[PDB]
Amino acid sequence: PLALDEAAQDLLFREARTANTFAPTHIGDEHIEAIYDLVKWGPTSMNQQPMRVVLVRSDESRRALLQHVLEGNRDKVASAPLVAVLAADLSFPDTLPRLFPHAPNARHAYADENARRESAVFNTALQLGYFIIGIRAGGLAAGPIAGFDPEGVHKEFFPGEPVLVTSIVNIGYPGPDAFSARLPRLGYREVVRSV
Amino acid sequence: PLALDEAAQDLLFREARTANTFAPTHIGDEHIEAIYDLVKWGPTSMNQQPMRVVLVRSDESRRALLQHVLEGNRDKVASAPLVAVLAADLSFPDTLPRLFPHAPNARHAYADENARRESAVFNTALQLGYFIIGIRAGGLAAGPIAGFDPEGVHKEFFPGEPVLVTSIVNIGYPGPDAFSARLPRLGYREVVRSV
Ligand SMILES: Cc1cc2nc3c(=O)[nH]c(=O)nc-3n(C[C@H](O)[C@H](O)[C@H](O)COP(=O)(O)O)c2cc1C
Ligand SMILES: Cc1cc2nc3c(=O)[nH]c(=O)nc-3n(C[C@H](O)[C@H](O)[C@H](O)COP(=O)(O)O)c2cc1C
Repeated sequence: PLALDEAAQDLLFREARTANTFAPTHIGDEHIEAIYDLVKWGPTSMNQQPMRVVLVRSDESRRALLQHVLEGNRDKVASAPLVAVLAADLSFPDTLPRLFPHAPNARHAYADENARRESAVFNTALQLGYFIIGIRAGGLAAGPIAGFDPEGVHKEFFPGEPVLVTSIVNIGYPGPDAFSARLPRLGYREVVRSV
Repeated sequence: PLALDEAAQDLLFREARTANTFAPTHIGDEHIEAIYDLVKWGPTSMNQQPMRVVLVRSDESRRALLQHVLEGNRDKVASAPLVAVLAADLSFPDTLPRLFPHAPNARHAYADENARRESAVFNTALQLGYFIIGIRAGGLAAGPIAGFDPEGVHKEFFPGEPVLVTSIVNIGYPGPDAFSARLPRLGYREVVRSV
């Protein structure tokens, strides 16, 4: 009962895997633009789209990033031809007059700092979900990484900005032995119930 | 430079919209099963997949849900043939010996309650993004809802369970006048930069 055809199902989900090694082949800016142009449409609360991205391309910036990556993740991050650092824009409310223009008081739903931060991180995580699918849609492999120090990455790449660094995503064509055996997924009956 | 074909791009993102009205047509359990079977493969940190789902299908449960939904969202939530309530399993570390078996001490990364809650919510948000794409992959329309009282919903549908209710998703075939004009999206140059 799926409308999405099987080949698309395989590319995005069924045969898509997290890459642990990458080919060094350069990933072009035009490639990432095409991915963003596709998945920017994925919905966020009040269209608030708080995700901001820094493409850590140069060896210089990659070495600066690696000092904040846990040792067990440095192999992958160092070998990826492209690394995306995602941060949640804590000033997203200021964009709502133009992004959610028919509710002019929308920004004020987030006057509380905790509510603003929690909404920024939640919708940036939502967008990370879209982004992972978008990377796969671009024929590439995604290797998300949470084992890093967000404060150091903030100082390094977003100094003085009102953001919350949330994620690192290795992007590239897979290298040799990039994939380990698929791990378990919970059964439907363990996850879903009806009332 | 997208490997995903154009028809799939349109179904999942480019021509997919958030539905504000729904046809009453019943959505069967097998339909949701096919959707979960597809998007359960979407990756989460340490394979921790904390999303848990209650399908609020019956009128009885829907009325109980609606008391916790903000006035301005009751119209949508009441008319959807199916509503999914998403919660983050705060006890997900207990499942890691099984789900992330090659790292037996993984669960101790979440000894701290805030670290555990933040991880549960972040990865449930990731899974919500996959789930939205999956609902569209199933030929349906998704209508996510954040304007509700999470504690009230927890008491109704997850009483005494160690979860954090995070999101409501209206699911169905779209009704008449389900969609308004697409809103703006930030430019690539506003979201992404390189170093
Ligand atoms: C996490 C999330 C929460 C949302 N909560 C509400 C809500 O409470 N009320 C509402 O009317 N729409 C809600 N929406 C719908 C968004 O406003 C909508 O998806 C966004 O404006 C983009 O619209 P589009 O998908 O048609 O392009 C929510 C969307 C998301 C992603
Ligand atoms: C948010 C997130 C953070 C992750 N962080 C790490 C990490 O720090 N180190 C690592 O080796 N893998 C990391 N991963 C990869 C996950 O372990 C992996 O995606 C999961 O085990 C599923 O693998 P699969 O896509 O091949 O099925 C992360 C994945 C996600 C989604």
